[PDB]
Amino acid sequence: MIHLYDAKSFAKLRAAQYAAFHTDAPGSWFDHTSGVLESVEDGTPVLAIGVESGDAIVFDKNAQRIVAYKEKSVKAEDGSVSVVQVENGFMKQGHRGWLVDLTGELVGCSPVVAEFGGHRYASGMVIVTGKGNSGKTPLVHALGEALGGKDKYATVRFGEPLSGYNTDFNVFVDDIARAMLQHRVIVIDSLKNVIISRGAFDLLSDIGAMAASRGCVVIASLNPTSNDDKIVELVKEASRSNSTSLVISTDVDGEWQVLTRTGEGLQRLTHTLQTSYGEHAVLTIHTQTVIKNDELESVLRRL
Amino acid sequence: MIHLYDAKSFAKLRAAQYAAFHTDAPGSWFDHTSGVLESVEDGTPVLAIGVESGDAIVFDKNAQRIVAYKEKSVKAEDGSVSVVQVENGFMKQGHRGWLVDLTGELVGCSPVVAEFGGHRYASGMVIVTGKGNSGKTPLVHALGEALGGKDKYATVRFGEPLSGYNTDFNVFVDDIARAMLQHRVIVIDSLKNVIISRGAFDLLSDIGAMAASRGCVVIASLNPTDKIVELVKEASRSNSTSLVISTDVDGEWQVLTRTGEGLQRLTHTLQTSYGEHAVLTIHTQTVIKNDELESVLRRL
Amino acid sequence: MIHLYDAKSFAKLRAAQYAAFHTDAPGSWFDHTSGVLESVEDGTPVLAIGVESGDAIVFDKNAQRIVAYKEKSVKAEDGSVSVVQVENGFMKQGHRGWLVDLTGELVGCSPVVAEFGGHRYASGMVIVTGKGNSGKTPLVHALGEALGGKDKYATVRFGEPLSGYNTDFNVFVDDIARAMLQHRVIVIDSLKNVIGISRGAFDLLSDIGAMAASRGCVVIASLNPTSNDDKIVELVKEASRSNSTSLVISTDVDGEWQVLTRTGEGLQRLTHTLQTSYGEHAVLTIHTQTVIKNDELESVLRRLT
Amino acid sequence: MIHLYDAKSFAKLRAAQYAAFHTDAPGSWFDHTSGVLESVEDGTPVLAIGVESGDAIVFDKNAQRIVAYKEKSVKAEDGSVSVVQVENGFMKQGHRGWLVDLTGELVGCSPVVAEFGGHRYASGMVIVTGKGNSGKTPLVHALGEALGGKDKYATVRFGEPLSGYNTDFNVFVDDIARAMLQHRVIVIDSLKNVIISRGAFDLLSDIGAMAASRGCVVIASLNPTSNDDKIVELVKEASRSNSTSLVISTDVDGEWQVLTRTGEGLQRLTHTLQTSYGEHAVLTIHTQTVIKNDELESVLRRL
Amino acid sequence: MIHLYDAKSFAKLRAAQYAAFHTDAPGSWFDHTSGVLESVEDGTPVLAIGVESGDAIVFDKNAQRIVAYKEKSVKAEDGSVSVVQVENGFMKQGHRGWLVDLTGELVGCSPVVAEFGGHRYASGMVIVTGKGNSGKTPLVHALGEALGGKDKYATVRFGEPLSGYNTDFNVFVDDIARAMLQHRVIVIDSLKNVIISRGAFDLLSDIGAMAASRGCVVIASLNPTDKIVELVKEASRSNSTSLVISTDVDGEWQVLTRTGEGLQRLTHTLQTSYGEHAVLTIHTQTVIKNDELESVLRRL
Amino acid sequence: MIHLYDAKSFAKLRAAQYAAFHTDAPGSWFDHTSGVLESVEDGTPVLAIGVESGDAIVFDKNAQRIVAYKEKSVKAEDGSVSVVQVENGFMKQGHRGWLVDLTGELVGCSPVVAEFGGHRYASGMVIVTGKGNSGKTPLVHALGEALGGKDKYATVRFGEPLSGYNTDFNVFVDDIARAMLQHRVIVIDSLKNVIGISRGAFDLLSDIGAMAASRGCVVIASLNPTSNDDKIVELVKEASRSNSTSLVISTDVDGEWQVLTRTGEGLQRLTHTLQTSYGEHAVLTIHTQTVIKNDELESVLRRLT
Ligand SMILES: Nc1ncnc2c1ncn2[C@@H]1O[C@H](COP(=O)(O)CP(=O)(O)OP(=O)(O)O)[C@@H](O)[C@H]1O
Ligand SMILES: Nc1ncnc2c1ncn2[C@@H]1O[C@H](COP(=O)(O)CP(=O)(O)OP(=O)(O)O)[C@@H](O)[C@H]1O
Ligand SMILES: Nc1ncnc2c1ncn2[C@@H]1O[C@H](COP(=O)(O)CP(=O)(O)OP(=O)(O)O)[C@@H](O)[C@H]1O
Ligand SMILES: Nc1ncnc2c1ncn2[C@@H]1O[C@H](COP(=O)(O)CP(=O)(O)OP(=O)(O)O)[C@@H](O)[C@H]1O
Ligand SMILES: Nc1ncnc2c1ncn2[C@@H]1O[C@H](COP(=O)(O)CP(=O)(O)OP(=O)(O)O)[C@@H](O)[C@H]1O
Ligand SMILES: Nc1ncnc2c1ncn2[C@@H]1O[C@H](COP(=O)(O)CP(=O)(O)OP(=O)(O)O)[C@@H](O)[C@H]1O
Repeated sequence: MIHLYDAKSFAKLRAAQYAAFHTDAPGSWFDHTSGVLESVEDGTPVLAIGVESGDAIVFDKNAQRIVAYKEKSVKAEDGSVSVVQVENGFMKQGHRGWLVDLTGELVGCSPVVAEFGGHRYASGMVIVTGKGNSGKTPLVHALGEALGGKDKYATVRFGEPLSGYNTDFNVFVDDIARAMLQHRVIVIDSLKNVIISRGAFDLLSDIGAMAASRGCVVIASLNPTSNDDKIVELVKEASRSNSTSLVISTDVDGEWQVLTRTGEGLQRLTHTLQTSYGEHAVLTIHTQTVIKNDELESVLRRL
Repeated sequence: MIHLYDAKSFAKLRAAQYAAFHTDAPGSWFDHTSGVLESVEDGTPVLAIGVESGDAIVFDKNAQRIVAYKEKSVKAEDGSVSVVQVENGFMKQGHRGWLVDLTGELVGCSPVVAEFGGHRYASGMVIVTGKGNSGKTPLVHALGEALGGKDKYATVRFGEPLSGYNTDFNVFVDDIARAMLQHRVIVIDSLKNVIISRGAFDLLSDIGAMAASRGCVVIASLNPTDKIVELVKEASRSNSTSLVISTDVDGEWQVLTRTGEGLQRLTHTLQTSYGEHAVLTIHTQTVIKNDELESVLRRL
Repeated sequence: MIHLYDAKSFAKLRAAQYAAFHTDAPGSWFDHTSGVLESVEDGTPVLAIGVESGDAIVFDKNAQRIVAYKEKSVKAEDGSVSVVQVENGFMKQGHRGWLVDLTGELVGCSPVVAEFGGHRYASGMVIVTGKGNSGKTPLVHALGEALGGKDKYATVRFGEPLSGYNTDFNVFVDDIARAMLQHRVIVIDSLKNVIGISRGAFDLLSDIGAMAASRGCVVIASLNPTSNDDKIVELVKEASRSNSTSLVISTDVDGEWQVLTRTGEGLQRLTHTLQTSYGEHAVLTIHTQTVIKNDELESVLRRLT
Repeated sequence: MIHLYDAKSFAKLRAAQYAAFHTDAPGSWFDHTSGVLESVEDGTPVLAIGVESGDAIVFDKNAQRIVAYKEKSVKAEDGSVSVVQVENGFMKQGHRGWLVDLTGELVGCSPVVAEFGGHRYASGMVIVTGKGNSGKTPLVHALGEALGGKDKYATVRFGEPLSGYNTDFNVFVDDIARAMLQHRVIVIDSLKNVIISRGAFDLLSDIGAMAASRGCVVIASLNPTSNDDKIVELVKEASRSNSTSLVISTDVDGEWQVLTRTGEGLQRLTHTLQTSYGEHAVLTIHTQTVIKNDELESVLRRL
Repeated sequence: MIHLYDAKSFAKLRAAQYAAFHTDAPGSWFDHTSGVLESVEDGTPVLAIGVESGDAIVFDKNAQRIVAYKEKSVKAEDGSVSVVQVENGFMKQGHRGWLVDLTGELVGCSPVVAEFGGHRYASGMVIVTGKGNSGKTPLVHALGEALGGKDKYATVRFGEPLSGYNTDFNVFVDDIARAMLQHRVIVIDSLKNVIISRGAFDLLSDIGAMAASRGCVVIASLNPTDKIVELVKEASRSNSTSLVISTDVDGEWQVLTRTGEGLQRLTHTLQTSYGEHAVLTIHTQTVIKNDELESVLRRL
Repeated sequence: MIHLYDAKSFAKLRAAQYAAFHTDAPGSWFDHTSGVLESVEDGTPVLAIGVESGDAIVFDKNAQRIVAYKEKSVKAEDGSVSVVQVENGFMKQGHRGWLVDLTGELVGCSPVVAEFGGHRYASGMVIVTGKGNSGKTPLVHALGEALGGKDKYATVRFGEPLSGYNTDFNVFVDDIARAMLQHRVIVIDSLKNVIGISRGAFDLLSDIGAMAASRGCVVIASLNPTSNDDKIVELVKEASRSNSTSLVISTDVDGEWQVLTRTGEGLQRLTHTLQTSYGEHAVLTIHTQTVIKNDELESVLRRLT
């Protein structure tokens, strides 16, 4: 919905946004949105995600796909009406994203998902990318474990020529929806085959917002392989503006920079990570400064 | 509709256009068009806006979407017939834009929306863009508050990877229609994901006119993040009523304002600074030729 | 239809074409085609114009849109059959353009639409374009008034972020059809969003000049060559060079414009210079025969870069 | 249909092809094909031409469009079957081009259409093009009159912003079909708007063959306007390989080169034309050498 | 179908492939496949070829087009089922190419089609191309006559602005199917208009295999008249069984012949001259590596 | 499905992945997945592969195509539901790839398919490519024989102008499905026409490596990088780099090839050099662990220019 502001109510939002990343307990928002989802009466649609064609599939609170659902109009506070209808396993009426309000007046936030090694990490989508010899796949699994903390992280596998990997986009989005519905920390390996169909474009523009609203983090690997001049800009656009955070490799092997958006129209934070391999290629991450736009664009130009 | 002119009736229009920006009370036009919308008998379509596919959804005066509406033919003054029909939530007959006449003979104007810091600002669409370190999002919220004045401004959020942001274009246009139907000052953050579907092209070409006719202002951020750059330049140059663009110095912005159909564009400079929690404050008439304008556009 | 010629009948056509621009009374052709349209029995389709999709809408002599019309076959002189059918507000059979013969044997002309400041102006489409500081919008309104003369000119507004401007292409073509059906002098502001591409937009660019020249009316359209994208500027150049009957283009000096006029199908293009100035409330006033070769023409077009 | 050859029957074809251009009386072939068309029983389809969509409209011997026609299978000599069917004004079965055999064993010819100023001109399509100040429109009308000789030439008008000009492609092809069905010399002004829809591509590839088979000549103006690098190659391809003859302007105003294909796999002929204007811009053309491929490509590179 | 191999059965295939080009009598394979086609019971589909849309038309052994044919499932040796069905003149089920097995275990061959002037020529598709002043059309007719030998060659004409030339792709493929069904040596003039529709892409990828399986040769002219040049190079390099290309000297041509699946390509030089009425006469084993091959292709 | 991990269960997966390539018996995985397929009750869909249009055809355990199959919902361990439905010979519901779980918790592996000349080779797709004079076709047949070992290898032929070669994409994918369902070692000659693009072709390139690695079979495909068109060579590089489990590429010296093998999802790539020579009738014979970094890998890929 839309929101009205004056100087005073806008100042409050800014303070609340600052708290959502800087002072709230890590994982709080996820726990809150879990409660909201749990309170939804059983069978009610909560999440719609776009399939390859551009149509959408719909899930309930238990991550069960909804095949049929009678038309149902819900009137919001501001007067706006949201209608949801499902027929033959596809969304007839409604929109992509969260079908129940998980956020209320608390919008434009990057809810803190976890704290590791003295740094706070944001929910939403984290893209892991860059060039050089530093491996993406070992990093995303290390990050998934680290941000998981006490909790296990979920792995969605997609589009690699290895055993057990799904390569069908429609199964991929089904896995993602379920992961965001049930887990705080989610790893995607990889985002190469989405990088184009309507579903793929939708996913790139939707997933960051879906995750930030949930309070979960989606850690996606994206190897910038080809040199074709239009596709590299799509990698840069996904890295710059479709991701809540960016994790990018550097000139030195094992070393990564983390760039974190802290909130709608707020300054982006940067910190450096050191890593090393243990037995069987398991990577271990070793244990606040702002960044301007020219520094940001300088980092993007390494891709 | 079409309009006929001779020297005399054209001279009157020019005078009336000049007044609509320079001498009319700020917010007047919005208040007038509010009255026109309020006088529309209940259930009559007033606004149609294009969805992603290129079809259109239709709203009444209360910003309620119309699912069904019997065919209805209205004859204009010039003899042209406008037919409106809605079925299954979509426009069967009609056009995108305002479905009732908000303007009459008063066309080609940039109705003054507000006055702030000694400068008059135009209704229609304002695109906030540019490169460098000056932030777009804090500027649009500061501008929304400033032009709001006594009134609260409306915020439409779209296409950012942050909490509560809608990313579905069809919800986005629903929010916009409602905002223009009910509020004088409107902020859009951001216009990146529209920058391509039929709906997106329609919106870029429609929204400035929709807003200028209403007397409301739509302040939209557009971070120019490689040929599309021309689509950013075209949106900035010719699809926006005003342009707010960053400069070499951080916090400093130039405002370029179209004052009317075939009139000179005005320019003024804004200074800004941040307070607590990254809240931006804007500190408190010269014409610009085309070569100066194109020089400004070439910074994008 | 098609036309047969020998040396003699072709020479007559050339003479008649020369007269249609150089010696006929200004506005004559418009008055003649008005009479032809008026003689059409009521309800008969006269004009079809393409909408955004590429389908066509159809109008009668009174500029009323035709929703339904029984199939009807009309045999021309050369033996060619033109069938017209309309159903559910769209053309089922027929073609875009004039559905009745307004021209007969008199084809390939640029019928003189008006005379102003010692110069004759052609009917058809005039594109007003160019770069520099000289404003397009004030010029088209000044030209509309000047060529209007005793008559008011019609203004079609399209695709600007200002009050009352329609931005829907299908309403735009409805306005244009009505304008050409009822008025000799017509202003379009602006032609940017058609250059911004749909089937209707391509059709309009290729159709409108011929529609207007056949009517004897003039369509004065502004076209600001904004973007530097290398394919779109050629579409501006192509519209200026070959889809317009006349070209009005700005120069290095502010207020000064060159007018390039096609006088007839295989004929030399004429050029003259206009001076202008602003009065009160930004009202522009235009102040009061030489041929041009192709290399001079292409030289003029290369300023649109 | 297909044709079988040995050394001897192939040598005969070559001789017959040589005669069709060099020794046959000018206009002979047209008169012969007129007789063939006249002998077709009334109502039988003779010509199909593609409309904008790529569907085809069909005409009888009198240049009357056929709205409906029962399915009808005709067996050729070699065993090949040609089926023709028309329904709702469009071709259901059949092919684009001539629906009756106008040529028999006499194929690959450029039947002489006329003789003017000591030079023989070929039937088929002549494209008039080039850059510089020499006007295309006055040249095509002068050529139409000259090759017409005793006969009037037909003018098809298309795609110019002048009075009486049709701009609808479907009317354009209707005019062309009628012109080729009834007249030996045909002028098209202009071929700019076809230069893309299926109909336009079809027309460019079809018309030369349609005309050469009829023994009529189609003289089409084509101003090479824009500099866009793919469209100029389409102008070059139409000039080089879709036209039977090419008439192209030179460095000197009023002077034109004519390049004529004399037959399937035969040498191309070249000659120079001088012109001048009389009263009311009427152009007058003033009154055998072979050309190799490198000379031909050199001429094309002026476009 | 698929084939299984070990060292021994693979060695046999290689020997049989070598013989199919180097030692078998010229024209043998054509005569054998003629017998196979003749033994097909009347009305059974034998060949399917793609039309402009990408659908396929189907022919019987007599080169008669099949309008209707009941669904019919044939089980191959490896267990794979081939179903053929035709309805309303188009293939409902099946595949493009030969619908009856003409080859069996004998696959990957270039069956010798003829011997002329001391050189053996392969069946399949021969593309005649190149730049310079040496004419393509006279060469293909000379080659058609020479490889014909005692037999007349068939000429398919397509896409030239000359009398009697068909320009409709669907008639073109009908002519080709009939030619391959009934004749060993076939000339196509020209392959320019196919060089894009689904049918055209299909034909380029299908025809070489169709011809090599039949034991017939398709000699196609292709004048390389700006990126499509790669489509000409790809057709010349990998879609043709043999390549005949002009040289720096007029009348002189190089012939590059694939002798079999994964075998070395052979090269020889041809001299030609014109007689009366532009009739060309061709005057009367060395391997070539890949770098020499790519060097030849770079002249296009 | 999705998998949950902590440090400990992730460490186990890594160890199991290492074993799947380095210590398991060659061909083991194939034999295990054969058993899984054999235990599927008869008539149940096991494999779906995309045809030219982008629709999918479906096969049972015996490599028989399924024309019709009632809707059937199977619930996985994680709660995710997989529905399979076939009608009129095409997949109505389901996904491309394996329709039964062949892998369980054992994912991200490169199951060892064979051992030859002191080197272990991975299952999945091997692309054989490169420039220079070293022949692709003789190499793939030599590799098929060598990795076959005691077993015959299957040959799928596609898109060459030689006798008996199928050129229809829909037959090609039918052959491939059957090959992977019944044989451990599979040769494809060639992969040029799929790079020559339809939905089916794009699907196949992105699907086949995973299909094969999951089965424990190896698909050895030749891919001659012919044309110099700048977008198509990147599609060859992308297929070689990221769509293939292993890469076999020719070198400056004739007969010599480099083999680059992915050992597992987040693991180091291995490299070794092969020498070859021809015997009688052009039969190629291959003569009888070092890791490679990314910059060395990209250096190898840049030879395909
Ligand atoms: N123990 C170890 N030591 C050093 N480097 C290692 C390593 N284990 C893995 N790596 C590196 O990690 C990389 C593997 O991950 P990535 O390259 O980022 C994605 P990928 O597995 O190559 O799939 P892709 O084909 O989609 O790129 C390898 O290039 C390898 O060099
Ligand atoms: N207190 C403060 N002091 C200085 N700069 C600040 C600030 N708060 C925010 N900014 C600047 O404002 C910018 C944020 O606004 P935008 O220009 O719209 C980029 P964004 O919206 O965050 O990402 P996007 O371009 O993907 O939408 C940042 O570049 C940041 O440097
Ligand atoms: N009184 C006056 N004196 C000098 N110049 C004037 C003027 N009134 C108008 N102009 C000039 O006329 C121009 C307006 O016309 P144009 O710029 O050519 C098209 P536009 O109406 O601005 O729409 P566009 O900019 O979206 O294309 C202004 O840029 C201004 O410089
Ligand atoms: N009497 C005359 N003397 C010299 N040149 C003449 C002439 N009459 C006509 N011309 C030339 O002939 C040309 C007109 O024909 P063309 O340019 O070849 C096609 P066009 O009429 O310009 O339509 P186009 O817009 O499609 O190009 C003019 O450029 C003109 O210079
Ligand atoms: N008697 C002769 N002496 C020398 N050259 C001859 C000849 N007869 C024909 N030629 C050459 O053969 C060529 C004709 O064959 P092609 O190379 O196929 C070109 P085309 O088929 O005529 O046009 P196209 O490329 O548009 O198909 C001409 O270039 C001509 O110079
Ligand atoms: N006995 C032998 N000695 C040396 N080289 C041989 C050989 N047998 C085959 N070759 C080489 O192997 C090559 C054949 O394989 P490739 O060229 O790599 C693919 P192809 O089978 O030719 O199909 P393509 O050319 O359409 O891609 C020949 O070019 C030849 O040089």
